[PDB]
Amino acid sequence: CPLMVKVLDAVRGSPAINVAVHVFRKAADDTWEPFASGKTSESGELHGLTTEEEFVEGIYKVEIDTKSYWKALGISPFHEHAEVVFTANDSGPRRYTIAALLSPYSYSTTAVVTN
Amino acid sequence: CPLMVKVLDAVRGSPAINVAVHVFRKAADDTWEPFASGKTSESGELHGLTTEEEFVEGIYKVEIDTKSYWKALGISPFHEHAEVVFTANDSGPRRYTIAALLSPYSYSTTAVVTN
Amino acid sequence: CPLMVKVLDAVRGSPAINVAVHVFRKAADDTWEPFASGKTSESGELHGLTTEEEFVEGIYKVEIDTKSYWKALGISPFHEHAEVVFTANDSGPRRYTIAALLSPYSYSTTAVVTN
Amino acid sequence: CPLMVKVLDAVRGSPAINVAVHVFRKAADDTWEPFASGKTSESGELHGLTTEEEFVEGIYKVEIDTKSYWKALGISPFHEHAEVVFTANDSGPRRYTIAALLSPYSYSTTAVVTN
Ligand SMILES: *C(=O)c1cc(/C=C/c2cc(C)c(O)c(C)c2)cc(N(C)C)c1
Ligand SMILES: *C(=O)c1cc(/C=C/c2cc(C)c(O)c(C)c2)cc(N(C)C)c1
Repeated sequence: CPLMVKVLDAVRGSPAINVAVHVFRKAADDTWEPFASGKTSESGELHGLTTEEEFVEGIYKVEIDTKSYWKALGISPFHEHAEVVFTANDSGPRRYTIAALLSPYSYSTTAVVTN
Repeated sequence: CPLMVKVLDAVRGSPAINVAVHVFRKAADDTWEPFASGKTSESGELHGLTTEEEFVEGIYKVEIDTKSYWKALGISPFHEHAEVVFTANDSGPRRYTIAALLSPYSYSTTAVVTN
Repeated sequence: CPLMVKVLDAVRGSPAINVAVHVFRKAADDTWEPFASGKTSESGELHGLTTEEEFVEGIYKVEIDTKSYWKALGISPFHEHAEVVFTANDSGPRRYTIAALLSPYSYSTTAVVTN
Repeated sequence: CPLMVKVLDAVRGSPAINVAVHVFRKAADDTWEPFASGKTSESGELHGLTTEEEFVEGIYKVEIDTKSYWKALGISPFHEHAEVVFTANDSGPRRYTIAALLSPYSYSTTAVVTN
């Protein structure tokens, strides 16, 4: 599993469940092409977005739909989404975990990159 | 000043100086139009991006050029940029401060919205 | 002002107003001696804790009374307080800003150390 | 496993490995008593600190020895440690994950609390 997304809720102290995630890959013409999508599980995790074969070198954008999440809990939040934009695999295949910690007017994101 | 950007460096414990910032407004055709830009000061701040008159309700994107900042310090970073996307809503008088705290593989962002 | 504390609220998108802050210095017997205290202002800031003369090298603890802040907003929080413990080192002239970004189950803290 | 600690490195984009963690529990006389200790694994995780039987209601302090960690990588960091202080089990047994994301002059911490 070369690309995993983990989302936590800093208000509830819980995984952020049923958070929609859209992944895009920049195409040769500099447009964002849809790559993969899914939603976080009861553990706040999203696995199975892509495969080692399909996850080639490129610039990827991980869009985490935080506004839809907060709205469903009665919070009118600040951000539309949290966007994580990075070059992947440019020194060969790596495994990437994109983690996000959400609050209504703030978020933090990190990456864990393993060989 | 309706819109200020503040950038801090979590590796040096300092303001993040000379960081390029680009602000975009979402157009009717759902494309991102350039709106304002500049470079953070010696205090990590960027003021004077826009005016009360021009900063109407809409969806805005603040792109912080973190990759060039880390490259200038000789540190390999993860992200291409940090992106903060939000709706500006006129409910009363308000000032938006977008703050970001940068690390090579992580960032934190918050909004300080005041009257 | 050698030592300033700044507190932000990640749920409201605001300064964290009227937060009690206690500063301690580590004594020779390895106990924490009260040093300075106060409450954040309407801008989330606490100035005037100490002087250049009194703020000598040593180990300091900044305790931020987050639990009382969340209780006053009717929100169940995780932590008893947020604690920032650091050594003050005289290398050149410097000002320490301790910043904290609060959520009910999370906090972020950074140091901005300037000349 | 009712108390787990997870530590990430925001500079390297990796688990924070071999981070020492000390847990204390406030005694009736308001002193901190040693409760448990250990170090993070190659995954940045510390399991097996306590048992459901021993982890009774109380105020706990999780001290993460971040200064020792950074010093071993050639970084003179700001903080002495990251301290996470909380009341545990006061509505019955819960499972607690204390997560921390480290930078030289900053850290973020959150808790995931499950029934
Ligand atoms: C898996 O990698 C993982 C990660 C985390 C925590 C991530 C995290 C912590 C903090 C303090 C942040 O600011 C960010 C952005 C991420 C937790 C877990 N759990 C819940 C076991 C797994
Ligand atoms: C003014 O608004 C301001 C803000 C801050 C710090 C911001 C900040 C801290 C932490 C811990 C974060 O995680 C985030 C995202 C933002 C500091 C200052 N200074 C430098 C006076 C001013």
